[PDB]
Amino acid sequence: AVQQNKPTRSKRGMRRSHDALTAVTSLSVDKTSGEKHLRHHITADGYYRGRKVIAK
Amino acid sequence: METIAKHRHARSSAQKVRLVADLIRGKKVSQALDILTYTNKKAAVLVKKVLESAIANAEHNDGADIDDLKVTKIFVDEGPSMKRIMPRAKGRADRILKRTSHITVVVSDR
Amino acid sequence: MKRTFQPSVLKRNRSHGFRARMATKNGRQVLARRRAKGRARLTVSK
RNA sequence: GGUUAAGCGACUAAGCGUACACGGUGGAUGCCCUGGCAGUCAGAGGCGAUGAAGGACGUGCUAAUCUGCGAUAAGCGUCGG
RNA sequence: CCCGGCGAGGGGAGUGAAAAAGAACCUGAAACCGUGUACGUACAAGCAGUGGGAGCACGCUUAGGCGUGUGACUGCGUACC
RNA sequence: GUAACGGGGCUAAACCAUGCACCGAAGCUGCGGCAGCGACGCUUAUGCGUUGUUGGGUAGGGGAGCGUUCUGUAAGCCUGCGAAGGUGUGCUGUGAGGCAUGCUGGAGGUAUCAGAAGUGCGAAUGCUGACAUAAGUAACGAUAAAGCGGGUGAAAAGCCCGCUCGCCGGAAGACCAAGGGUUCCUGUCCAACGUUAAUCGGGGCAGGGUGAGUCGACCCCUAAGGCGAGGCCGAAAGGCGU
RNA sequence: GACGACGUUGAUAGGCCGGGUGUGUAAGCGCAGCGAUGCGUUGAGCUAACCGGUACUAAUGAACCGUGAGGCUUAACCUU
Repeated sequence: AVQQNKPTRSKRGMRRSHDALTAVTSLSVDKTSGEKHLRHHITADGYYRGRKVIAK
Repeated sequence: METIAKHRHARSSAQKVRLVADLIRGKKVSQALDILTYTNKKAAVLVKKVLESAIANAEHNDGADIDDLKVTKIFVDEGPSMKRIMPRAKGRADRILKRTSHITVVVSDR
Repeated sequence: MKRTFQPSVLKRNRSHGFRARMATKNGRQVLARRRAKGRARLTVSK
């Protein structure tokens, strides 16, 4: 139920070798507005594939 | 030239912040801002403000060029902890530690 | 669950009040001890 | 120089270890004493119904606490410095 | 004066012998947690050291075949009270 | 799980007899060094020429030393041309240690020979403070339930407004005593507090709010019981009671 | 996590169209009856995950990672 010995700081680091985050590879650019956005997502101004979807 | 920005006594554990800090070490400031903008972490908001402050300091206090800036050094240090009490069952009491951290960002044109 | 402390102002003063302590020789000695120690609140009067 | 075969063989570090450099956390050490401790030589050995010891509430150009004071309320008269 | 939410927290300027004395403030040790550099480590089994010892990096040096850090491989080796 | 040579293996690398080599310990020898105890040269206020011999060690006995704080020597000596303390490096002694010096620090330190002790820490499920581990793991407190539009804002699943949905309804509605004591209303703020965010709050700060001849208390009367002038009783304190 | 299919030169998912299956004669209207009900229109209406089809909606042009002929020695071969 509980440990018999204190784990070392090296073992702690090994367990955390899979905790690193992954950054986004790249961002898409809209044809008309020309701002960066997540792929398959609308832009901040309210654009998607140069169609000007609802902004409000 | 090297410019420094700091955020001391930030309400976040050092371990959590270090996850976001490792994503922008050695990257260009323009690319670093993009990475932080699309990271769903609370520490990302804190780090982004410090990075922006460092860029402003170089532009104003040193007359540097934004396009030439780059994140050369970034590290997070543990700060003072706040002690609290959390009641448990059968009259037992436990100690709660609210951890803080210091965030340092260095931007240079080299 | 009913607990041991059930407050009641009237019973508090009649049991540990200033006049209750002054009505007996032993009670008066309690005040003398607390006066010597320097207690800011001699009794539970208020 | 080319082809094939056989034998041999560096450059990787997701992480970790040791050494050094530079930091964070933390408040040890050194230095410091308007606080304590133990005595010596002299004082005074009692206060109170002319209201005591100890308290409550008030009192300032004054919101709070401390000190002083008591509706004459951080003070009044008189004699000296 | 500048970034920021007329924030928090910082970077300049100025004061001072000193701001790495900035009010979380003299000196600022250890446990503990980080960034950078050199070397070792992903076919090898156990109190983690000790004796032997290659290679690599660096500082010297009239190359003087030395010093410092690291430690592939190998003999022996089951903490303290 | 081979498991009755340690193993590989061996027809000698097994056994018996004889002989000659070699390996093998901190044992013995060789070279350098230190110390104890003996006798010798009457050496000397003793070290040697020498000279032999000894030196594992618990309980325990004997002998000799290191360092720390304080007092005298000291109205001396060192020190802002940088003291104590902190952190490295080099040298040095048989050991506890000592000396010099770079950086940090910014005002005290102290020879020699004597004197006095709150004089040396790894352990006592020792005491106090600080910081690790498990671990970014368990958990976030009744399974009555939420969905969308607009507003405010640096930021809205949680705040405000609106339309639906769901739950209690002999309560999860309304009014009081006891108890608490400003939690009440308005403006303003978001560090800490709220088990998340927060513009919101029983949170921070400032101002405002409690109006009685008839309600309650006080007041008049007494129950259980308490106290009790004299009194009765008891070493004192004190007990009972008109 | 992984593994398989597909991304407009497209049937991957939803919707839509047809069918099947399940339930068992919808609503409205008309007729009979004082009425509850019954009968006709009618095996009607509705129908999840299934079968066969269909680009109506969503699967965007890009960007990113991964390179540029691949060590030494020896023998046999090219030039048995």
